[PDB]
Amino acid sequence: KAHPPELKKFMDKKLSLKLNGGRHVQGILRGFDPFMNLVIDECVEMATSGQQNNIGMVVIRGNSIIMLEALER
Amino acid sequence: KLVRFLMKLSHETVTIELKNGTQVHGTITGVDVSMNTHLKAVKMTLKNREPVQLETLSIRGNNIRYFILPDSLPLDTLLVD
Amino acid sequence: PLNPKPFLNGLTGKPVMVKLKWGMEYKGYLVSVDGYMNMQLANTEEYIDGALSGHLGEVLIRCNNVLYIRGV
Amino acid sequence: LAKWKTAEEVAALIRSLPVEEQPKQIIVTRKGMLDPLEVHLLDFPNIVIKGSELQLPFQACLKVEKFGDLILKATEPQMVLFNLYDDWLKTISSYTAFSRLILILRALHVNNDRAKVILKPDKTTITEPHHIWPTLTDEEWIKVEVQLKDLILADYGKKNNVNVASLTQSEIRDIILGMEI
Amino acid sequence: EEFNTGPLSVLTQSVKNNTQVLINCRNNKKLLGRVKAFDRHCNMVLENVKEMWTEVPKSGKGKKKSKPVNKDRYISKMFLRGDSVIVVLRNP
Amino acid sequence: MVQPINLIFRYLQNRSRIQVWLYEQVNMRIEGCIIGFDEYMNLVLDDAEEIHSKTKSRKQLGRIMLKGDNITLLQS
Amino acid sequence: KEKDGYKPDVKIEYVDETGRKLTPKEAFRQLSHRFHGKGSGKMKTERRMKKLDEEALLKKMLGTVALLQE
Amino acid sequence: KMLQHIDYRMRCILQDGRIFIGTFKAFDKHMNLILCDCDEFRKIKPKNSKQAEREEKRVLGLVLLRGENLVSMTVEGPPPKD
Amino acid sequence: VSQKRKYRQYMNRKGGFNRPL
Amino acid sequence: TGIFMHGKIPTLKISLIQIFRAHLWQKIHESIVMDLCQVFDQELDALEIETVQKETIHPRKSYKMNSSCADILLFASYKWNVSRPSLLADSKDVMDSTTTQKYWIDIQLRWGDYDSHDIERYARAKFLDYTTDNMSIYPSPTGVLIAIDLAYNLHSAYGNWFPGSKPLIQQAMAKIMKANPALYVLRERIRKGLQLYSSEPTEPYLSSQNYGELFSNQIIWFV
Amino acid sequence: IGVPIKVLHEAEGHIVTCETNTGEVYRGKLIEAEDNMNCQMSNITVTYRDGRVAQLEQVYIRGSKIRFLILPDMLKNAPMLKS
Repeated sequence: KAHPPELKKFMDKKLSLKLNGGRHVQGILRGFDPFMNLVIDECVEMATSGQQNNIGMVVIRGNSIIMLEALER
Repeated sequence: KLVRFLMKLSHETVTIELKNGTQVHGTITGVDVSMNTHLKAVKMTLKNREPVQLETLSIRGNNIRYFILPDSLPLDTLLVD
Repeated sequence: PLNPKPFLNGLTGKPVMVKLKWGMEYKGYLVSVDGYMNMQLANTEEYIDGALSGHLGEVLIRCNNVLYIRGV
Repeated sequence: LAKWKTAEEVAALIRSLPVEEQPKQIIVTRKGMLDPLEVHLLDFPNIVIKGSELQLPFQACLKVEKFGDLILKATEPQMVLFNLYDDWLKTISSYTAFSRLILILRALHVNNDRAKVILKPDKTTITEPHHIWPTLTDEEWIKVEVQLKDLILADYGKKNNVNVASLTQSEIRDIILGMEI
Repeated sequence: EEFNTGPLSVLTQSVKNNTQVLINCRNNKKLLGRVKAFDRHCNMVLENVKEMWTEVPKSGKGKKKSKPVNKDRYISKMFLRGDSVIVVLRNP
Repeated sequence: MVQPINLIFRYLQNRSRIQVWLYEQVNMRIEGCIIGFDEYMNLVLDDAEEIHSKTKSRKQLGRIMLKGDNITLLQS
Repeated sequence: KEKDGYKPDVKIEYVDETGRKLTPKEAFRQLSHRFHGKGSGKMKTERRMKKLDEEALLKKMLGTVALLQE
Repeated sequence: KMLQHIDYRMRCILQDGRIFIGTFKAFDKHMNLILCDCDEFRKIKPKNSKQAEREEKRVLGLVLLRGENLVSMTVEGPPPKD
Repeated sequence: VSQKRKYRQYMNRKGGFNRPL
Repeated sequence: TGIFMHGKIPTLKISLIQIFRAHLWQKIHESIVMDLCQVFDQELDALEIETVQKETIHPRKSYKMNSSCADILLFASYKWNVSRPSLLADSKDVMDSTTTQKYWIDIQLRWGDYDSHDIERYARAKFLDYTTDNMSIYPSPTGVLIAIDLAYNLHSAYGNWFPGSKPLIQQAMAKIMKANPALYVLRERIRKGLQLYSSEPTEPYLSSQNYGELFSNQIIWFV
Repeated sequence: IGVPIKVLHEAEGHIVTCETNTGEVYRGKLIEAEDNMNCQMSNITVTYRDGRVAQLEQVYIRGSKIRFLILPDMLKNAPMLKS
């Protein structure tokens, strides 16, 4: 009965994820599941050390996701 | 299911230690299937605080670390199906 | 070519070391694994932070607390 | 008269003491006393009376001026109370406190005055009127403990026709307790 | 059937023989005691448990200088909720 | 329109290397190549190695399987 | 007969409602009470219960006092 | 046993120690709470203090509390007239 | 576990000569 | 009591009456029956027994020497394949070509003198006398009789056996004879009457390897 | 779907605030609020545990990481007193 999180508003958008342990990440959304695991293109890691770390396509478990901010309009 | 053993335990004066260390000494009144424990005549010592007398309490069942039952309990006629 | 329950199928009886999320480690021959991947280990020795604090025997390790499983 | 007199006096002390403090195990240092205890302590069958294969030099207590002087000057028989561990229960375990106490007693028995000057590592340390042994902390206690241990071992080696370095730790323990290897 | 061959065989072989199990819980209190029963969640109702944990006197000097002490308390009959179980261990 | 399981599907179609990062243990990372997983997202991984980032230590592991509700990320 | 083949672990044990192992003497005492149909007196019940709680109090647990008084 | 506690002035303890008191009006199967009239506490909570009985306090009004973060309940006083 | 033994009655019964259950 | 006196020996008569005062015979019979029923309840599932029915015994059945009745009755829920009547120690028994649904069990206490203290023979004779007899009513022709010799502390049974029954009864009799309260009471009464006692082990003198116990919870004194 | 989730269903398009598991609190106006308390909100200020203030015109917070949700007392009266 697990409905998908309502995120076609946020498809192909530049979002900054907040992750669990005070962590942060940035990238383009590419999809989801009903469990809100997000797949991300052009992923820049953006740690608290201050230097920005690009990766690319990553997958983020939905358990660890605190918030999405759509940086793009 | 062992929670069914607890809802047979109506009107027993048990203490409950929670995950926040708070020891709750009182007469148990109701148990859900999710161990949602409703208590009366409650003497609750939240730990690092002085104990407070309260007339009624309702602990959510997830937040129970363990129970403490008294000496006089007949569980051999309680854990049967 | 090898999925997780086939993997734990592959190592019931060999010595492994399963690491908890809390930093503990457990070395021994594991006996069995359920659907939730609770673990039964026999002949266990508990490695706290890479140094063993004791031989322990037979242990049940609850599924909500394992971090990984390592085949040694 | 003497055997049964000491037996009945210890039994009277047991009776006077409440049940909560009444022992269930008694160990006689002298083997020729347990039988009269078996006869006289029949009112408390819950206790277990046995002998000691190891002997503890409690004549060390008499040698010590305090207890000896008190015993000699006490014109009336009495039931004097003391704590041989001054306050060591709060600092160290009961077993190690007993080991230290028996080490001190045996060292003093083998050499009264030498063991006394050793027990006082300095001439400044003092023992309170409510204490029996000088007030020492962990380091001084360990150092004086090894001093008394080596004194005891030297005396035993002198007296028993054997050296000091040929005995294991089990032998050292049984010797300090009072057992004959 | 498979109640007696799974990983909960540590618990259903210890409740049959009524032997004692050692439980490292989540808040690192150690429960030694005999399982009266358990279930899927390891909600173990236990009899005669020694609950052994560690303390420090927590800066009784004012200079944060003390050594951890082993404390334990006895509980007669408890119902340990089994989420806080980390490990259950049969005795050697 | 791709999914997370489409990424890990394509990724064990690649068998390249990835680094999983954990729930709240931000210094602890584990590198590996997935051999298999299914729907509880427990992953077996090829010749895994724990890297501690704040000391940059690479403790070798081998054939691993890591539990599903611990991961925060998989970076290629 | 073609027996099954196993080790039947038979345990015959007498226990009071509180779960304490029962000595054979009081086990037979209880048997005889249930058999005849009359139990012990009130004084004996009180004595027995006070003994049980005495054992509990003793098991659930003056050197410092002597040292201070010396 | 919670329908015997509706519309009360309930004292709900969270798992951080952030205490609420308010109108226990609606609850859920997960014990998701709806509380009107609710105010928050951290440090001192009243048993007629020597200084003042209510500081470390904030106005919030009506809250939906998630049941994941919720621990206990206690009624502190009878419901108001309104 | 163990249960208290359930013995029958013989004397002063007011019941039938045969045992109850 | 089931004790038979050949000749009027008043001394022995009063001694035996004192030993067996307070319906000790019937108390022992009751205790044995309850212990066996408990063990059967315990191994019910493994032995495929529907239920255990405590046959309503007549109060004077324990010392009803001339005739007998059934004490326990096992309800099966199936049909067991039963064996021919063999001794409780007969490790090799042939299966009879019959099956049953109700399995009855009888307990017989005896006070065997020197001449006739062969429990096996007594059990065989009583089983084949009562089963065939007209005055002894049993629920089914298939069942077991168990004889206990009190005067010599012996035990043995003779009737039929279905799988599991023989080992179960063997071990159950072992443990019952070892730890029955009524039997213990009778043994202690006999010991008191004979004024024959057992002795003791002194107690180990405290050695250097035994002193470790001195620091336990139990309060200990050195004299 | 019980009565509190129906209350946050009736808080859609309204001024709402959410305090989060880490301690950040988010005061804005909601756009979507689902069964599992996921909240997509707008015109919103973020207040960290630092005490600082930030703003951005939209956010999407996960439901299980919500600690609680400050609702307006527009919803305190109608219609859930029958509860």
